[PDB]
Amino acid sequence: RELPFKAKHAYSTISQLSEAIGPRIAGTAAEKKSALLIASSMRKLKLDVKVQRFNIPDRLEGTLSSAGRDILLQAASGSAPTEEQGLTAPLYNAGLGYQKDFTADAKGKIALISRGDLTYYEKAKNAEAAGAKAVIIYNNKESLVPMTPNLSGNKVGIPVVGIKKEDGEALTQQKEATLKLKAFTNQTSQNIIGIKKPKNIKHPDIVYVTAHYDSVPFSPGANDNGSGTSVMLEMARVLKSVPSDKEIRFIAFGAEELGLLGSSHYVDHLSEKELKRSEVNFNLDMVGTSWEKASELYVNTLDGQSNYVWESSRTAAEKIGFDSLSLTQGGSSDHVPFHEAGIDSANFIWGDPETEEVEPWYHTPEDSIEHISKERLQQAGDLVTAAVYEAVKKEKAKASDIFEDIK
Ligand SMILES: [Zn+2]
Ligand SMILES: [Zn+2]
Repeated sequence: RELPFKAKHAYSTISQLSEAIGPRIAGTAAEKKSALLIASSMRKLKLDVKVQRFNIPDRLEGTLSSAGRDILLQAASGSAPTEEQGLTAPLYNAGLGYQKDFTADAKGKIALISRGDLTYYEKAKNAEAAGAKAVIIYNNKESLVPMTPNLSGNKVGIPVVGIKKEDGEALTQQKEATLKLKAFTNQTSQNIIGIKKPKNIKHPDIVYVTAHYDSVPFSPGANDNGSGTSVMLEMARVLKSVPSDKEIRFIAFGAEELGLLGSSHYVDHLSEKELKRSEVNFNLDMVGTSWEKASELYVNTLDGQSNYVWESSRTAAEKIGFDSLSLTQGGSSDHVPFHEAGIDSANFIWGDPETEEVEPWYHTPEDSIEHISKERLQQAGDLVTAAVYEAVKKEKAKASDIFEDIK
C-alpha cells in the first residue's frame, strides 16, 4: 500500500546530527549526545528502545612539531602514546616503508613514510621491527585534513600518526621532530536498538534495518553516515503503522568508523536462538550525497552474490520503477558482521554508475549538509522502504572488507 517516506524528515535529522551536533567521533560526547537524540526519536515511534554500551579502544590525540613548524596530525587507533614531555628523535626517511627501506640508521629514529603501495599497518610494522621510535605517515594526495593511518585493527607498540602531504614533504628535509600524544582511556560507545515486535507471534523472524551514526574526525558526517541514520529513522516512522509478523529491529550502530565495533558487538551478543531466527539485514550507509555523478544505488554484499536483501530490493525497484539499482561486492560497513554470522545482509550506498566511486567529500570536513540531496534521500528512502516492506508485509572477512582507509 502507501508508504509515505518523506526526505524532509530525514534532512531534518541530518541537520540535527551534522549541524547541531557536528562530527560524531566514536567515544566522544558528540556521539553520546547523538545516541540520546536517536533514542528519543525511536521512542516517539512506538519502538521498544534499549541502549547497548560497549568498550572501544583508547583514543589518541596530540601534536607534532619540527624546526618550529607545527603539523596537524591524526593518530592511529591502537598505536602508542608518548610521555607527557613528548618524544623527540631524529627523522629517518623511509620512502614507502618496505623492509628494504629501513637501514641500520633507522633504529632510535622517527620513521617518516610516504603513503602508497603498502597498508599503513605494514609500514608501521616494518618501521617498528627496524627499531623506529615512532612512525609519521604522510599523504601522497592533497587533502583538507591529515590522513588517519588506520592500522586494520592491529596494535603497534610505537606512536603512529598521519599528516598532510605538504607537511611530510617539508619534514623530509628536517633533522628531528617532537611528537606529543596522549591516550584517552575508558572509552565507550553504544548502539541504539528500537524494536517493533509483533504482539502474538512466538519466536518471530527478525529483520534488521541498520545505520551507523558516528563519523570520522573533522567530518560533520552528513552523508557518512547521517544520511543512513536519518533514512533508517524515517523508515521506522513509515513502518510504525504497518502490520507485520516479523520482529523488526532498527539499529543505530556506534563506532563503525573504528572497524564496525558496534555492529560486531551487537551480532556477537545475539543468542543462538536469535541467530536462527535472523532473516535479513538492510544496512544504510551513504544514501544522500548531492554529488551529481553518484546516480546509481548500489546493493553491496560481502561476496557480491545475490541474497534475500537483493531479492527484495530487485522486487521493490520493479514495483516503484527504479532502473539504477546494481548488485555489487562490498564490505566495510555494518552489514559485514551480519554476513559473517550467516545472515543475509547488504549495504545500500550511492555511487558513480561508471566506477562505483563515492563523492570526493567522503571523510572530509566537506561531508556536510550542503552536499546532501533531498532527492537522493527520497529515492533511496523509497527504494529501501519498499524493499523492507516486501520482506515484512503480511499475506571471517578480510581486513579490507572490515576497515575503511587502510592504505
Ligand atoms: Zn559509513
Ligand atoms: Zn566512513
